[PDB]
Amino acid sequence: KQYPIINFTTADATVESYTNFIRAVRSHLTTGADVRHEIPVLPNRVGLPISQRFILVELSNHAELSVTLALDVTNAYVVGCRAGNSAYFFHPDNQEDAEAITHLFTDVQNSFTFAFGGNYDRLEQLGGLRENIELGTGPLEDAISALYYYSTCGTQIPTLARSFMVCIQMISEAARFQYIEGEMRTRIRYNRRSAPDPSVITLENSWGRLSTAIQESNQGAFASPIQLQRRNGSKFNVYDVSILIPIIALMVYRCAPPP
Amino acid sequence: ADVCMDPEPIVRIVGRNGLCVDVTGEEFFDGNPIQLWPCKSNTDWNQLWTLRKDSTIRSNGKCLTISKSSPRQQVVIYNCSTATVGATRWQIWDNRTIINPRSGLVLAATSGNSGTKLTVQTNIYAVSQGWLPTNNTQPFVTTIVGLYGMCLQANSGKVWLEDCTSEKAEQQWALYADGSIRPQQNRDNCLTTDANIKGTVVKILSCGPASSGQRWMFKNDGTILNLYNGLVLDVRRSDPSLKQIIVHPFHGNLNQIWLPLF
Ligand SMILES: OC[C@H]1O[C@@H](O)[C@H](O)[C@@H](O)[C@H]1O
Ligand SMILES: OC[C@H]1O[C@@H](O)[C@H](O)[C@@H](O)[C@H]1O
Ligand SMILES: OC[C@H]1O[C@@H](O)[C@H](O)[C@@H](O)[C@H]1O
Ligand SMILES: OC[C@H]1O[C@@H](O)[C@H](O)[C@@H](O)[C@H]1O
Ligand SMILES: OC[C@H]1O[C@@H](O)[C@H](O)[C@@H](O)[C@H]1O
Ligand SMILES: OC[C@H]1O[C@@H](O)[C@H](O)[C@@H](O)[C@H]1O
Repeated sequence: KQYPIINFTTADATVESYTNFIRAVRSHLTTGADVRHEIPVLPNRVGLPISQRFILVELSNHAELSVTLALDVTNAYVVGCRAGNSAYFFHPDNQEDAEAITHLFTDVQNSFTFAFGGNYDRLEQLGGLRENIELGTGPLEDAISALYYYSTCGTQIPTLARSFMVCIQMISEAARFQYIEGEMRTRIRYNRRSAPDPSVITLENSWGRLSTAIQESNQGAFASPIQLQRRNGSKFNVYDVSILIPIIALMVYRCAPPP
Repeated sequence: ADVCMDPEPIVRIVGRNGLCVDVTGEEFFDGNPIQLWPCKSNTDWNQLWTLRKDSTIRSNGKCLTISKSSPRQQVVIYNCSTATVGATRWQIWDNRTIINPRSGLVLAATSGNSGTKLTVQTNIYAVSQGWLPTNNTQPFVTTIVGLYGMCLQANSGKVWLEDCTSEKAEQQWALYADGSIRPQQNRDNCLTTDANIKGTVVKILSCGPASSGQRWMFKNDGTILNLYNGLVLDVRRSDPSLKQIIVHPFHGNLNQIWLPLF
């Protein structure tokens, strides 16, 4: 009755340990084997057995600490986190998920869920703009610590928020986009922590639109343009999937393929 | 299972040298040859194709069709019901290949010049047979980052891996709809592999040929593949000090992993 756990540590982490981690994560969010336009599609929420609704990422760091983020196979997002003998979840957006998250860290007594949800809108209200939150092995190392000591008044909410967003971006959004993973690799590569640039943020923001445009394509052709931005902020249109195949790695199920 | 939808988008079709799939002289008489014409920015219908859910690529009710005319293998506009159905049905591939299933032949442009009439050829994934159904007729400019977060750089006909620099135009790459990867510095040249065997060191050569060793495909696994020979770009010996990128059987290691950081 235990979900699968992918392991990763910021302790002497390398572009390889990270790369393997992200691929291992994707590996477990795609067993479903439903690809479209060479891009894998996440399991369909609707009718998905609770038993295979989540996967766990155990995160360790230099300070020999470990937290376990819970991710929804449905969208690769962190729904909750377990810090040792504590376990907190985000506030679900519906009765449906609300029920599911209560299957996560059950043997944990001090498990509870906040009043706020885990979407950036909220998390940015609590902790600030993604565009101002540094990413890299450094932040993730500390984000893990914070998460760990939240239950012991070691972590402020705005800080808990931030700790979450960096994990989400460095993990969920990396799993979703090989472009973001790529971006992390460079940071890790050079031990240079930094904030997400326009291109990264806009991508996270467009994941839903993209998953759709792409799945409702005629032949890789979009019904309407998806707008994106270059690292310099400038926006551009994308009427074709080809350009995205190497960018996005996961898509949320949006409709059944035509038989 | 609530099926998706076929939006039948209205797009241009960019190909060789980034010219558009154009209906010559805007004449829509059964048989008027489809050509390659510099892309329009206005709304003229001779350069706008609707990808109807019947596999046809209509432009003003008229079908992109394969002309049964004399030498043959010619592509022309033609009444969609008048024409042999099979010659109006196509499949746009992610590989950037537009193929007529019936014949198994693929849309091609034997010349980079404007006015070149379209013809259907046998698929050999050459640049000249690669297309893109986008209303975006410009080359996607970007830098191509590989190993150690280093950038692909071009100097003359040589291309190696250097540390990325904000300025540096040598690290700017224009990704043409035709599947070519061209150095911003000279869009007349191509990222070329003058051989289809392992270890073949990749160079920057004239695009004139629009060969199979000049068309590339950025795969979902971060590799830049050559549809023809099946090899992928690869920083030989995972050593950027060798100043050599080569084609090599795909293994997936970070030395074969690239990212179009735009
Ligand atoms: O069953 C597979 C799992 O086994 C665990 O023991 C290991 O810590 C995990 O990373 C994962 O490999
Ligand atoms: O509805 C008309 C419009 O349809 C769009 O699909 C096309 O890209 C536009 O240029 C314009 O023709
Ligand atoms: O001479 C050929 C050209 O004639 C123009 O009238 C037409 O708009 C162009 O797309 C091209 O077909
Ligand atoms: O689109 C015009 C054409 O439509 C066809 O259906 C008809 O058979 C043809 O003679 C011609 O009129
Ligand atoms: O689009 C106009 C054409 O439509 C066809 O169906 C008809 O057979 C033709 O004679 C002509 O009227
Ligand atoms: O059906 C097999 C074919 O499917 C196409 O979509 C693909 O572009 C081709 O390279 C070939 O693999």
